[PDB]
Amino acid sequence: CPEQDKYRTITGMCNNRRSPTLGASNRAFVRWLPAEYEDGFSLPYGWTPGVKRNGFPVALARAVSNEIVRFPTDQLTPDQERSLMFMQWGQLLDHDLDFTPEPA
Amino acid sequence: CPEQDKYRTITGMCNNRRSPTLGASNRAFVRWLPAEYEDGFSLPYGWTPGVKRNGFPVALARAVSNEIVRFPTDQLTPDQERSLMFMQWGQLLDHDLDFTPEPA
Amino acid sequence: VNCETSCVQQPPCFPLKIPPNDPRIKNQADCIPFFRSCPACPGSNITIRNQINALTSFVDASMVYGSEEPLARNLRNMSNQLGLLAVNQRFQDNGRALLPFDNLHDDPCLLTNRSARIPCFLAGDTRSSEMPELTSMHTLLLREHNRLATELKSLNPRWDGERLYQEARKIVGAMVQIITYRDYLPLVLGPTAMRKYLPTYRSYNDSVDPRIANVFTNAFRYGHTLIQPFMFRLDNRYQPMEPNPRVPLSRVFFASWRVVLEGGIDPILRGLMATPAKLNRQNQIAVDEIRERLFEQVMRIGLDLPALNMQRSRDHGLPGYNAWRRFCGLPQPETVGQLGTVLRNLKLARKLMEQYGTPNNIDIWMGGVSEPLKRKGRVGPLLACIIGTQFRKLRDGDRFWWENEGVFSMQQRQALAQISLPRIICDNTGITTVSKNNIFMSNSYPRDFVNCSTLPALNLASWREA
Amino acid sequence: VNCETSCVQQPPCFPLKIPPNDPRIKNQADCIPFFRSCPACPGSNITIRNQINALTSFVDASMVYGSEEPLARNLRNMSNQLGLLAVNQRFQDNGRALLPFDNLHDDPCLLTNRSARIPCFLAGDTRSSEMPELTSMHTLLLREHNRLATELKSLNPRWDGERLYQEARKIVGAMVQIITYRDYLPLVLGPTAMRKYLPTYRSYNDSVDPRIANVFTNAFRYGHTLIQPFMFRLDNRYQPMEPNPRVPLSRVFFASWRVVLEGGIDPILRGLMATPAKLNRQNQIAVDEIRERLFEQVMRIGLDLPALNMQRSRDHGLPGYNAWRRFCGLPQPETVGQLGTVLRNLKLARKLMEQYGTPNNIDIWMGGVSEPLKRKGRVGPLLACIIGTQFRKLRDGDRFWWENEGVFSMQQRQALAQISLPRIICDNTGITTVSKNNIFMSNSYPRDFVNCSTLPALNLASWREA
Ligand SMILES: *[C@@H]1O[C@H](CO[C@@H]2O[C@@H](C)[C@@H](O)[C@@H](O)[C@@H]2O)[C@@H](O[C@@H]2O[C@H](CO)[C@@H](O[C@@H]3O[C@H](CO[C@H]4O[C@H](CO)[C@@H](O)[C@H](O)[C@@H]4O)[C@@H](O)[C@H](O[C@H]4O[C@H](CO)[C@@H](O)[C@H](O)[C@@H]4O)[C@@H]3O)[C@H](O)[C@H]2NC(C)=O)[C@H](O)[C@H]1NC(C)=O
Ligand SMILES: *[C@@H]1O[C@H](CO[C@@H]2O[C@@H](C)[C@@H](O)[C@@H](O)[C@@H]2O)[C@@H](O[C@@H]2O[C@H](CO)[C@@H](O[C@@H]3O[C@H](CO[C@H]4O[C@H](CO)[C@@H](O)[C@H](O)[C@@H]4O)[C@@H](O)[C@H](O[C@H]4O[C@H](CO)[C@@H](O)[C@H](O)[C@@H]4O)[C@@H]3O)[C@H](O)[C@H]2NC(C)=O)[C@H](O)[C@H]1NC(C)=O
Ligand code: HEM
Ligand code: HEM
Ligand SMILES: *[C@@H]1O[C@H](CO)[C@@H](O)[C@H](O)[C@H]1NC(C)=O
Ligand SMILES: *[C@@H]1O[C@H](CO)[C@@H](O)[C@H](O)[C@H]1NC(C)=O
Ligand SMILES: *[C@@H]1O[C@H](CO)[C@@H](O)[C@H](O)[C@H]1NC(C)=O
Ligand SMILES: *[C@@H]1O[C@H](CO)[C@@H](O)[C@H](O)[C@H]1NC(C)=O
Ligand SMILES: [Ca+2]
Ligand SMILES: [Ca+2]
Ligand SMILES: [Cl-]
Ligand SMILES: [Cl-]
Repeated sequence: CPEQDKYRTITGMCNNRRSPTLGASNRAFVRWLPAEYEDGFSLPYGWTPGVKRNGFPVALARAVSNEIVRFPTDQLTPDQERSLMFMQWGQLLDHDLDFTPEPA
Repeated sequence: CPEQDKYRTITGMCNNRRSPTLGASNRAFVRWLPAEYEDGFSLPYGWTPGVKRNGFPVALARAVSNEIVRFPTDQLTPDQERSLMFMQWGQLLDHDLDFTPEPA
Repeated sequence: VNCETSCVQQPPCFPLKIPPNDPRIKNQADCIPFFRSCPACPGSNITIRNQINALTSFVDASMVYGSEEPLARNLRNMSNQLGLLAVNQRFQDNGRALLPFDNLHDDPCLLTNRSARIPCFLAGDTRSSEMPELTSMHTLLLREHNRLATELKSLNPRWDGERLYQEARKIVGAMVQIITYRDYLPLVLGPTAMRKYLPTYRSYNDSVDPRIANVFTNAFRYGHTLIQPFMFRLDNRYQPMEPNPRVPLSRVFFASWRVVLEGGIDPILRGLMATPAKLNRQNQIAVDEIRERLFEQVMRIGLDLPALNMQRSRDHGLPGYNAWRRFCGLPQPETVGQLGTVLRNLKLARKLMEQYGTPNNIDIWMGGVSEPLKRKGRVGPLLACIIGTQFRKLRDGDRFWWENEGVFSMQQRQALAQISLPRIICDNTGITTVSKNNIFMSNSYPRDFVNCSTLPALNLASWREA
Repeated sequence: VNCETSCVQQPPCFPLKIPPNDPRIKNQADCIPFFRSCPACPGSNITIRNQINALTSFVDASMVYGSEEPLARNLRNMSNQLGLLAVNQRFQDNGRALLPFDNLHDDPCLLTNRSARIPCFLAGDTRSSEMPELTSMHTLLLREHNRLATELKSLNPRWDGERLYQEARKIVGAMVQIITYRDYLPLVLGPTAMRKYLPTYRSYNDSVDPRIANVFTNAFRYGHTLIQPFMFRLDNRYQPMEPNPRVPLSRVFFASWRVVLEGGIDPILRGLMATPAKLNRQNQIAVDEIRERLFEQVMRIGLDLPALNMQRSRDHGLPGYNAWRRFCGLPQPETVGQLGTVLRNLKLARKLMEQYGTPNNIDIWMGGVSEPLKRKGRVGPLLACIIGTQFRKLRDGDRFWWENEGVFSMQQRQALAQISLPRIICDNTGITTVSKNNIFMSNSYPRDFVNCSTLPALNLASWREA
């Protein structure tokens, strides 16, 4: 890292000079808690038929969505004190913070 | 990880049910602070000629040892309140907790 | 295995299985397409799998400028020394700039309307065309960059292209920081969580880890609960701009053709300002436009965003609800009764227990959006903790935070404190009537609106080198 | 390549550079051998390099049993159902067991006495032969395991080999935990740091991360400052065991032949009990037996252990002194005067600044061992914090912690509370006079010593399966 600079690098490299990749692009996320995988290190819960998580069957994500998230659209409650711009800035800001690559 | 068990595994696997590799052998150390490398991710300080650390030259480990650690052996001070067994249990205990492999 | 076209579970695919009596997908041999997030250390039998952030974690407008050097250069106009970002060379919006088009192998945007042949847009981030409302914001900021570089070029004749670009990018970055921390976050967290997780800024702390935490990538998706089932478009007197004022969201995803051929960004920006967001209620969590018909036009089957969020948290090995509560110093309910008390909702607690068996296994997004919203906030305690903790690190651990001594002059900070999203809209669009601050609260025209003429523009006089 | 035989800095080598005018290595272009620790994710251009722990982090006597299954099985006597650990088939120590020999490629132990032809020992951990005193402790615990299994077999005739081995192993692991937390750690940390970092055990907490932290691998090396320049050996009357009761350490490293051919483990164990450890003082940090002549008999030149500790911390990317002081909630000295105040030694502070320039760059081991020792402890505040924090996690985060509900019965716990290192020595050697508790403080014969006959045996009654 340059002893002195004037602006942010595009990658974020060198913002933190003692640990130059912190906050920079194409780096692993920090973990606030240890990961919880079916085999301890790689497989996602729900991967292996019959394998429970902490004593209980893994619920299908689509099942949880159907049972808890699904609701009749006519019941929608317009937020009297937030604009749709509140939603949109959220998405825009998220896209300044993180993008998690997947294989094509 | 079995639902129940009566003894430790040899590898330490499954000691922690939710994250079964925690404390198990042949796993990365946990970091209490982000690593500090010359290039931010791999090269150790002292690797590249002329690369300073935080504004100062990297002190040779051997120079620090010579100028700060070296002392006259006949000046050695016996610890009136500790046995050499205190030293030995420390090494024995260390060997229960960690061994950092290197290529042969 | 092609994750898009096969339901076979093999690396790197993790398709969502279909439950019996599904309301839309009666064929249980089908599935919802899912690709596992790229592993930071592929094929390792030593590391605990982790995922990758392809962007800079800092609030630095990287969605405008790019987070990698090749892209960042390609987004720039190098034909001259003006320090501008490149604009669309084939289309304009009422005489104003559109984002340049991107060059993708299998452009999804083309599939949203075959005869229009409008590809996806090119921007600092790969998702600018995902919805026209997001595209409008990227376009707005692109215009503000060029507007700033132009004024700067008048104040400082000697400044070359590189200097103008960096100075304009630095102002835009501060703008995103100010809008986010001054106007947005207080309305996300509520006053109590705001004071607790984001105490008054002091200065840069190089011991504050600024990285995005893996959990944040799933927790911040709380915003999915705010999504309305339509894209609303209004004319210059804020009335339903016919013939299609309320387009179903399932026909706007990647619909870049709508920005180019259906009136530009003004109708869209006015719709965002004059329409309420959806409120998150415990039995009105997320609409079917995203739960049933996500990306329906651009792939073999409609996705389910809430379901993808839960499958993603498992893909990423994220701990369950109680583990995150414990992390945050919040009580961890063990019974349906205790969960009911935490949720102030026994009925939801029962549905959750029936699905998960224990609150220990509730997926982080599901648990987080299930909690009652904090007073004057739009998330509960758990998400407030995760989101507030993330944003304090992004602020305190940023050497280029706009308020850090040395980044801007005292007079420069005074000038920047006058910026607002409504003013930026006034400066870069054909809209002359905009929301009264705070823009994230105002949502009712004309009660909550004012003329642009009444809003002081950003004063760049303290940027003069003289 | 071979980092042991060349000074080329190329993967996987990171040779220590030699300062001008070194008092030993006169050719300034030469070096001290050093191999980088294996990376967790080899060759990665995404991950921040990290190192690997090959052992179980738990205090579970893995140095006896092994941390990998094939090894664990190879350490066991599989020729019967007595659940014993295999013992040397070629040599005995006055009728008592010795560890079996290992089968290494470039066996270092053979090099220490070419004519004796005694190879290194095989144990749960690869370093058992590093010094005879360490070998003696390994041998002691192997005997204790076999002794336990034998008594358990008399108590429970129906118990098979697997059961006997597991029950004996469980007791041995408990013994290591008790001696460590009851007798050893209080004397390392001092009463004040013991109470702060190791408050009374309440229960197993499945949210406590039990992994060893990278910094601990370096910080726990504070023990190098305790090392005496000789291996002391004493006869049954605790008098110098002639012809050589004081062997320079540079001639005992990997000297397994001395255990086999120079009197067994009794003279070694006696020397450890009745000889003082070296006291760490600010101008007497570590001896030349390890600073100039480490492994002299098995390397091209003597290594420097203090210097290796510092090169290792850099190999490991460990933050400097002040970052660790900050982590520990301790004040961070920024000038020579401030460091002088923290170290209560301006002379040492000045020396550190001449070498490092800033306290931000002092290597963790060097800064750690430089601090004045806590009252009735042998580490300063920084090392107390790192060491105390680590041992709390190993205790609270261990599902098999000896006091954890369901591991042992109440009556078993009462019996285990009576174990002691002096008693274990009495049970497995020809020594009949041992130190008074605490063995780690007692160091002067005959003052601090008592008859084995005054110390009761571990009562195994409660292991009888009713
Ligand atoms: C079981 O052990 C759990 C782990 O406990 C730690 O290790 C053991 C061995 C002990 O030494 C113990 O003292 C250690 O805490 C334990 O869970 C832990 O509980 C604490 C206290 O509630 C949690 O701390 C809170 O954390 C949140 C989240 O931020 C943290 O993480 C980020 C990211 O790394 C850091 O940047 C932060 O600094 C935090 O470390 C904070 O929001 C919260 O602080 C705020 O609230 C308090 C209270 O109002 C205020 O004083 C502060 O100013 C803030 O406003 C706490 O710092 C910790 O996250 C959590 N860890 C885990 C792994 O879950 C659990 O309680 C133990 N259970 C029992 C029964 O013993
Ligand atoms: C610059 O920021 C630094 C980071 O601060 C955190 O993030 C920012 C954004 C804020 O939110 C801030 O509140 C956060 O703390 C900050 O350094 C931090 O300072 C604290 C306070 O001194 C340190 O906490 C202490 O940690 C040690 C070590 O244990 C910790 O780590 C282990 C391993 O991960 C965990 O298991 C533990 O739970 C701890 O988290 C503890 O020993 C110590 O607790 C003991 O002492 C206190 C007080 O006597 C007792 O009450 C406790 O019971 C214990 O006996 C503290 O918890 C923190 O480690 C440190 N982080 C870093 C990265 O250094 C720094 O102070 C800021 N400077 C300025 C000028 O703003
Ligand atoms: C127009 C509105 C929005 C979408 C359309 C949309 C879509 C997604 C998709 C497809 C993903 C990936 C799902 C998966 O895991 O397979 C997704 C991820 C994330 N979102 Fe979504 N989102 C829309 C809107 C929002 C809003 C308003 C958000 C925040 C307030 C928000 C956040 C996020 C985040 C943080 C992610 C993860 C990003 C990453 O890759 O790291 N979204 N959303
Ligand atoms: C007979 C006394 C001791 C040694 C001889 C000895 C030697 C070493 C060596 C060679 C290393 C590695 C150096 C390097 O980095 O290249 C080393 C590492 C560690 N030690 Fe040493 N040690 C002797 C004695 C002690 C005592 C008394 C210790 C603790 C009280 C102690 C600790 C450690 C630790 C924790 C390490 C790191 C182990 C790992 O690989 O993770 N040592 N020591
Ligand atoms: C670059 O700037 C000039 C002047 O504003 C403009 O004419 C040209 O179209 C721009 N080029 C691109 C690719 O945006
Ligand atoms: C597709 O775009 C064309 C213009 O190319 C437009 O006339 C048509 O209405 C669009 N189709 C739909 C379904 O909106
Ligand atoms: C196994 O045990 C028997 C009986 O104690 C003993 O004779 C034999 O030598 C042991 N074998 C090994 C390899 O220790
Ligand atoms: C080497 O071992 C032999 C016994 O095999 C012993 O007689 C001799 O003294 C040893 N050499 C040294 C230098 O101690
Ligand atoms: Ca960014
Ligand atoms: Ca162990
Ligand atoms: Cl995380
Ligand atoms: Cl660490």
